[PDB]
Amino acid sequence: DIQMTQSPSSVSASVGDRVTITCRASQDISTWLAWYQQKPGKAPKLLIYAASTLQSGVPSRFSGSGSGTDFSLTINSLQPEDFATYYCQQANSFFTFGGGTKVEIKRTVAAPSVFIFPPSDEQLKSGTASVVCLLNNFYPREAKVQWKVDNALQSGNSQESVTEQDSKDSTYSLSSTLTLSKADYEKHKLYACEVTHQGLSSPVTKSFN
Amino acid sequence: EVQLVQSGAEVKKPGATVKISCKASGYTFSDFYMYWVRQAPGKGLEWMGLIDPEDADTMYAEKFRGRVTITADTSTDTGYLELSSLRSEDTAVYYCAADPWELNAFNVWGQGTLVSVSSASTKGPSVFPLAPSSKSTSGGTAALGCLVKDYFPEPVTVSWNSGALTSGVHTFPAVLQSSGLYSLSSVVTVPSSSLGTQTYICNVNHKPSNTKVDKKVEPK
Amino acid sequence: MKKVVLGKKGDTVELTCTASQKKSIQFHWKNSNQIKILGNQGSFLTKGPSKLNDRADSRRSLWDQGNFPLIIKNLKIEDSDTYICEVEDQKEEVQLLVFGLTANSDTHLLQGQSLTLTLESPPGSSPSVQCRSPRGKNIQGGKTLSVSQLELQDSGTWTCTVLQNQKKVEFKIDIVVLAFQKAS
Amino acid sequence: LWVTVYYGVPVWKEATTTLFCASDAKAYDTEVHNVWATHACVPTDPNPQEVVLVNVTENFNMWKNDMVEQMHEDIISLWDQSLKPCVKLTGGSVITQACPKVSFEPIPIHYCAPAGFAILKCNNKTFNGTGPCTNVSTVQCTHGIRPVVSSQLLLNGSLAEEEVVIRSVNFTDNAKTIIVQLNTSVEINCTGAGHCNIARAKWNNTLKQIASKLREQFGNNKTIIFKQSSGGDPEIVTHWFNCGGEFFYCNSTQLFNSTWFNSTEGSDTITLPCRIKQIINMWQKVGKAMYAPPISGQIRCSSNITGLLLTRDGGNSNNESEIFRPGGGDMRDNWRSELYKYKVVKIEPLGVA
Ligand SMILES: *[C@@H]1O[C@H](CO[C@H]2O[C@@H](C)[C@@H](O)[C@@H](O)[C@@H]2O)[C@@H](O)[C@H](O)[C@H]1NC(C)=O
Ligand SMILES: *[C@@H]1O[C@H](CO)[C@@H](O)[C@H](O)[C@H]1NC(C)=O
Ligand SMILES: *[C@@H]1O[C@H](CO)[C@@H](O)[C@H](O)[C@H]1NC(C)=O
Ligand SMILES: *[C@@H]1O[C@H](CO)[C@@H](O)[C@H](O)[C@H]1NC(C)=O
Ligand SMILES: *[C@@H]1O[C@H](CO)[C@@H](O)[C@H](O)[C@H]1NC(C)=O
Ligand SMILES: *[C@@H]1O[C@H](CO)[C@@H](O)[C@H](O)[C@H]1NC(C)=O
Ligand SMILES: *[C@@H]1O[C@H](CO)[C@@H](O)[C@H](O)[C@H]1NC(C)=O
Ligand SMILES: *[C@@H]1O[C@H](CO)[C@@H](O)[C@H](O)[C@H]1NC(C)=O
Ligand SMILES: *[C@@H]1O[C@H](CO)[C@@H](O)[C@H](O)[C@H]1NC(C)=O
Ligand SMILES: *[C@@H]1O[C@H](CO)[C@@H](O)[C@H](O)[C@H]1NC(C)=O
Ligand SMILES: *[C@H]1O[C@H](CO)[C@@H](O)[C@H](O)[C@H]1NC(C)=O
Repeated sequence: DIQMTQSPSSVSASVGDRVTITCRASQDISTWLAWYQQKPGKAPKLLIYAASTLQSGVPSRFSGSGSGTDFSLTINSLQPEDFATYYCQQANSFFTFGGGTKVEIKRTVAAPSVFIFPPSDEQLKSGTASVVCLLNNFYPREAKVQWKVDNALQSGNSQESVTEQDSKDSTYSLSSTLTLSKADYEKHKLYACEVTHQGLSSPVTKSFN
Repeated sequence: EVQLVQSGAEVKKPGATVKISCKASGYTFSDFYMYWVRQAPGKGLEWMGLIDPEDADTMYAEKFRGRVTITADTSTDTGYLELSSLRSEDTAVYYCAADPWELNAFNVWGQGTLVSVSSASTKGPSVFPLAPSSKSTSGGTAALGCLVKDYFPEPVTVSWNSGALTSGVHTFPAVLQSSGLYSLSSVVTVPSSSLGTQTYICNVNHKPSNTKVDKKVEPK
Repeated sequence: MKKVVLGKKGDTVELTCTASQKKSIQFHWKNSNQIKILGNQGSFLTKGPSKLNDRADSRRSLWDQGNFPLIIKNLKIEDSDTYICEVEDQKEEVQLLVFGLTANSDTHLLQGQSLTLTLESPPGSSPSVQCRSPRGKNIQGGKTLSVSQLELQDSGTWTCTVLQNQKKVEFKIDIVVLAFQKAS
Repeated sequence: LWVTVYYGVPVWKEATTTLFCASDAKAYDTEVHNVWATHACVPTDPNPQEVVLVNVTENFNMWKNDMVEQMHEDIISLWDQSLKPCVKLTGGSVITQACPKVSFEPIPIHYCAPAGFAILKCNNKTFNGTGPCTNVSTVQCTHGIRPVVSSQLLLNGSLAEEEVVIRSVNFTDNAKTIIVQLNTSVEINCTGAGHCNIARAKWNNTLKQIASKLREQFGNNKTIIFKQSSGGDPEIVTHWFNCGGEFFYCNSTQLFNSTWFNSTEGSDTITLPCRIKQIINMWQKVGKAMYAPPISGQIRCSSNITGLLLTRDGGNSNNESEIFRPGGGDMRDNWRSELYKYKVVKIEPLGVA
């Protein structure tokens, strides 16, 4: 098939700011392109068709240009309801979508409120223990979490997940789960998770016994 | 006026074959192409194919050829979609779209159809508390919450105090484990002073297994 | 003699046709009444006014190798006929015979369960039906094969093999036994 | 009268060679036919003449004319560099490429014999195309042949000079096409709005003429009935044809629903339901191709119906009547409806008497 390659993958901008995201087809497709907006938890919304033609009922500050292979969607005065993920799409025959471009906000570096939760009662009576690590309200979305049991860093048995950007303070939150067993948890007594975030002067470790 | 009403979520085991629908209304069905798109959990959109109902002319993306089939019952204004030899990476939401105005783009969309493909079958969540460490002698705000482990498939909605406490609530997205069971976790920050008096109850709801579970938390 | 092909009612059959050289050339399938069934016009397919119209349909991908099959789906008994493939001054002929077989089972109180297998054979043919009990109890039969009262052992998979023109077609029937007689 | 005269009589023989072509193409027109013809043809006549050969009889065979095979390859080679599809599906293989909309109107082409060869031409007006012609003549080049690709109806072609003519490689074999030639063109006016007009009264008589020619060929005692395509591909079942880059599929049932010689307002203009298609079957070889969406809303194309491609049903049952349905598909029949009176021949040493 023909490849649609849009960049950047992510871009942060403030309100009133002007943003430009570009698309690029591996083969000439004329002016047959389309741009979509998609906010988390809902279906995509048509923005632009025919590469330049504005969809009805869409703010004039939206506009795309280009023809053939190189295209670009551009938002003038960026708005609060303009922060989402945008996609381009070939529209002449096949309808391949571009990788995607997320336009997130922009705010100030915030340190993560680090927490640590040991396996509770009921979870031990089933023979499977899992330790939770919680980074609360921080920015940006980038954070490096390592699990060290008795000063022994392991990898492969942990799973993390990040929330969407808060609608009020526009910050993220991340939780990492260290899954083990019933015996490998009691054979040890000192657990911790080193958290490296750019809003922290030095790495912050949170442990328990 | 115009609309595309898909079918309901469906659970399948690897190797199976799912077939969802998309009843259409508000325009002449057989005069327009219909397109199918899927979107993995938290991943970009991905086109799958199209079809002209009149002559049943079909097109597929490379990643699906000889494994997917799109049809369209013209008499009932309904379109279907089949996916043979299902895998583990086929777990995604499936949209159907159309373009009754011929702008050569997807103007109308369906509400979506969640298809979950795994080894396990519908199983309710085992909820385990997550109580505060140091209480009313420490700080000013302490974290708290529930843990919904081992369940399948999605979704699962969580509230607090029957919809009363929606402040500081952070219901993380679920994650798939090496076992094939999702496992999210809800939390909420509150004053470490109101811990001894206030009782916090989280309300879970696993619609798949028809499960309804409440839980209390305590730093006693 | 002529090339004979036996088929099962409801099944799909592919009748073959091959040219002397590997390239797409004007072919055309007709029956014994010289009624246009299906052929090509270059790289386009065409269907005749026959009764197999909606159910007959070759596929083009193979025409470039000189393969011009006539595929008939959801076979019927009326589809029994000699089909001639005309390609490059040659008229290869084929005899198609479609058998069918139905199963009625009526169980009565103070009687037991009866079974009657009926063979729907094409006009002018001498079939020989041989039904096999799950436990190996073969039974002969002509048009219909009956069993007055089934037994508990007869529950399972019966294979009935039809014999025509030296070769055979095999039917499978899962028999469920509702009632069997027993000395009290 | 005592003055013995020695004649140098000509001698030729059936042969095959690569012909060239001539056109009134323009080097300033950016439409595909003109563009192709320019780089691939020669300027024109402009006063063509033939050498009538008195009391000479020659045998023809339109159904085995290697002039057709060559023209076919040229029209194919034309579409390859002209109508670029967006997708090309052929032999388990898929291709994607740019597909620019381009002006597309067929231009008459003359096929000419090279140095050493000649082209015999039948001057007999009512000639079926297979058998002896007792009125031949020699030409440098054929006449103007528009490469009109289509089914059911033959467009912008050549009319019979006398009465309506029908031609078939084998009238008995029902699988064989019946190329028809009209002595009076019928206009079919098309539009992008999705319909096609055809004068009802004129087309009515047009069928009575054809019917009478068919009733003559299959005993003057059989009832002639026309019916809709018996099924097949969209390009066969409907009057498929190109018109301004867009492929049209028109329902032709109202055309072919008549019964003649039987016994046994009033539309003023037959209106045919039509529709462009982006996804079409290929005529070149086996496969499909998808094209871009229509551009301008003004897609008016007026053409002359000069011929028909029919097929007969027959069978060991149809007695006292015959049934004819639109057909076509093999573009060679389209060529043979024009190259039926021609025949390329090799020239060699003269033979004294
Ligand atoms: C066919 O046309 C006959 C009229 O002759 C046509 O020839 C043209 C070349 C022109 O010179 C005019 O003479 C006419 O348009 C018509 O009278 C016959 O009825 C038709 N013959 C049949 C019935 O096939
Ligand atoms: C036929 O041809 C010869 C010349 O080849 C000519 O002399 C003769 O007069 C012609 N016959 C007729 C019809 O007079
Ligand atoms: C041969 O055809 C010409 C027209 O091309 C005609 O004038 C001539 O009379 C014909 N010859 C005869 C006598 O058949
Ligand atoms: C025309 O075709 C017939 C066969 O259809 C043939 O017998 C005859 O010789 C040809 N010549 C005529 C009559 O023009
Ligand atoms: C054209 O047609 C007849 C058909 O018999 C053919 O024999 C001859 O070449 C021509 N007849 C004429 C010129 O009268
Ligand atoms: C002409 O068609 C008939 C009917 O199909 C066929 O029997 C006959 O062989 C054909 N004639 C030739 C020239 O082969
Ligand atoms: C138009 O053509 C279709 C077949 O393509 C036919 O079924 C239908 O009856 C036709 N409609 C009209 C105008 O009669
Ligand atoms: C042919 O088709 C028309 C509709 O397009 C129908 O009304 C008419 O009855 C048909 N003609 C005949 C002879 O049955
Ligand atoms: C002509 O009309 C009669 C009724 O008058 C009809 O039965 C017949 O089918 C028609 N044509 C034929 C095939 O004789
Ligand atoms: C026939 O010729 C006319 C020239 O005016 C043109 O408009 C039309 O497109 C042609 N038709 C076809 C089918 O090429
Ligand atoms: C036939 O149609 C064309 C336009 O497609 C027109 O230019 C030409 O004059 C017409 N010929 C006749 C005989 O009217």
